[PDB]
Amino acid sequence: MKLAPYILELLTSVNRTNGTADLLVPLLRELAKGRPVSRTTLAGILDWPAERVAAVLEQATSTEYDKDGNIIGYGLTLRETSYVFEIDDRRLYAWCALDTLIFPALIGRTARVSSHCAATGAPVSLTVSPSEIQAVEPAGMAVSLVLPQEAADVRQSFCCHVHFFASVPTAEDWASKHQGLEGLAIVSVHEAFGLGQEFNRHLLQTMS
Repeated sequence: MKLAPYILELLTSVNRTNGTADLLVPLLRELAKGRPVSRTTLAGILDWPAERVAAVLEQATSTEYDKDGNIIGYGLTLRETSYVFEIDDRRLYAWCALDTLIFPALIGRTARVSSHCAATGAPVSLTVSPSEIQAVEPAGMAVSLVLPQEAADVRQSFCCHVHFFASVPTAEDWASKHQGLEGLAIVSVHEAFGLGQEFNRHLLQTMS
């Protein structure tokens, strides 16, 4: 499957609001330490005015905060989800399957990723490094993709439809019952990883 439409709409979703791409990688690296991240901490890391950080974050409507207004989730999160993203001894989480494949290159770490098949509840796991995936269990693991939508909550529009599956046939069965999803497509986790690599490549270009 040619994945250019997915890559294209994901980059567009990140390059839509100026600065977002430039705040993403530093914030992911900081969240990776496993503690909440203050806006003030972030502003210093980026060397931005606070108002610039705030404007970008306000545009990112799915961003997760704790009781202190600290950032605790943006793709990578401290708040439990179905996608477990373990770096070092530290259990973090991701908003969706494709997140888990993308972040390790962006944060320069190897993650032990685990979840369950969205069609059958079967456990799935794999090791994701900046350059490759290993220990893919089961070997035929698949991922669902949908097309990001322009004026749409990213987590509700994209992330919550982007799952792991035990296999491509299992995933395709599931897919046939959900054709109402825009640009719904099933790919192998290898193809999804490749998609993530093209996204990351392009992202690092658009940064300043």
